[PDB]
Amino acid sequence: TVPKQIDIRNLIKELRNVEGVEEVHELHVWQLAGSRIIATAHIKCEDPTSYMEVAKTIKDVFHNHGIHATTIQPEFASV
Amino acid sequence: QIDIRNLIKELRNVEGVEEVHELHVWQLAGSRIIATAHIKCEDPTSYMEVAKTIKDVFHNHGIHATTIQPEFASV
Amino acid sequence: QIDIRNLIKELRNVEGVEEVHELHVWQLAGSRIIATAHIKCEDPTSYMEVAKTIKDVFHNHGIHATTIQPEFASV
Amino acid sequence: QIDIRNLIKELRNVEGVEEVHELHVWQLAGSRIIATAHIKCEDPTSYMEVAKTIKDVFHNHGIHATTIQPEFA
Amino acid sequence: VPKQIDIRNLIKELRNVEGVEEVHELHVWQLAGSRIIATAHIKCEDPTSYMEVAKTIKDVFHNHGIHATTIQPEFASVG
Amino acid sequence: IDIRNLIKELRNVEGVEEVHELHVWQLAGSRIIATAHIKCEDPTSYMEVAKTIKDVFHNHGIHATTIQPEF
Ligand SMILES: [Zn+2]
Ligand SMILES: [Zn+2]
Ligand SMILES: [Zn+2]
Ligand SMILES: [Zn+2]
Ligand SMILES: [Zn+2]
Ligand SMILES: [Zn+2]
Ligand SMILES: [Zn+2]
Repeated sequence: TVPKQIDIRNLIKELRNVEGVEEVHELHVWQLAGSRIIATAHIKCEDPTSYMEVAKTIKDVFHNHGIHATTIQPEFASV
Repeated sequence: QIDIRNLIKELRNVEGVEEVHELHVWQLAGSRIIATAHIKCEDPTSYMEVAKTIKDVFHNHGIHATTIQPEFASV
Repeated sequence: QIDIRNLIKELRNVEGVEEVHELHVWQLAGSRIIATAHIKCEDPTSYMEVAKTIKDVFHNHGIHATTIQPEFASV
Repeated sequence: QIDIRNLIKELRNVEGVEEVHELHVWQLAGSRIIATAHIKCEDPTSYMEVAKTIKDVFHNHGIHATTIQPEFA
Repeated sequence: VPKQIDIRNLIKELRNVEGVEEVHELHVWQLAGSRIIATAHIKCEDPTSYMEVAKTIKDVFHNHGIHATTIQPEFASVG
Repeated sequence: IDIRNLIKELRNVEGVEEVHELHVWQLAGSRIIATAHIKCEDPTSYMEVAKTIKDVFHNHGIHATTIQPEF
């Protein structure tokens, strides 16, 4: 039941590559017992509206690595 | 052992918060308590303000690393 | 829309520039190249100081017409 | 799709906006519309006040991604 | 005649510290007689998180032989 | 610039309990940077005095600063 943090190749690159994603930090990928991988990340975006637009794309990036449960914290640009 | 019961009540209590799910509070490390949650809100208006309040709630419970995913109905 | 190699690297390399995003370079009819970017600095004062350097970076690539949105850590 | 001419009028019409130039609206592939503009105000303080309104003006025209260069007197 | 250096990976290692939300304005200077000093701005969730991560950051610098640092903390929240 | 007057003005700022490790550097292309460690009551006081400190430096033409608070 004790989770172990793994390091998926290219994941952060693909995330940084998503249109609308201005920066990525605090990416964590965990192996829960019984094969279930989850991930969290903080993502910088222009504003709340842009986040709504890119949330799906981000989730797809994770889904491409077989990851179905994510928690993404958006942080927003500050003029 | 945390006080998850009280924590989730206070989180549900924050103005702008319509619903809270996928709350996880971890202290797996030799130390450092982390928390994640998903939070439903009507729309992005005052999101900055509601994010801050949520973060405060966690801080008041000694939780200082958090990742909060908002889900918005509208806007 | 073009892709100028090294441009974003050179921009990120300018002293006082904390971050660059949303860089876009356009070719208007077969001649006039325009560029737009968001640029993070410490604060408004730092931005004023580095604006000329940033403009030079663009100028070194033949770009004379820019639209720059400054974003700030502080102030 | 949109109307640049009406858009610029609405932008110039925002209280505190002293001048709008270099307004461009781009259609990127896959439906994504971007807009850039230079906008003059009296000073930084006035700009902060009108920034939100400007963003709304763009939003009202279905434009979600903007780059705005403020200029001052 | 002091000069800026670029220690490889340093900003990566700093950004990699758990609880670091952002690093900017990193400067590493070579002072005469071999003495390397460093400055940085480091963003954290709040004061409490910063106290926890300050030691780790100091270690990161120490691993590169750097003993004298001036680190400006920036917080998402005061509290 | 004048380090001596600068340090006086900094020590003079309300909330600043002590100042050490003040350095002012000239980077190429005219850009002056300054760093300092400052003793202050607590995080809240620091937020209040950060702006004042920044102003003090700005008054001397210094636009980029790194200030390390010690509480
Ligand atoms: Zn959810
Ligand atoms: Zn931006
Ligand atoms: Zn202009
Ligand atoms: Zn973050
Ligand atoms: Zn900073
Ligand atoms: Zn040592
Ligand atoms: Zn000290």
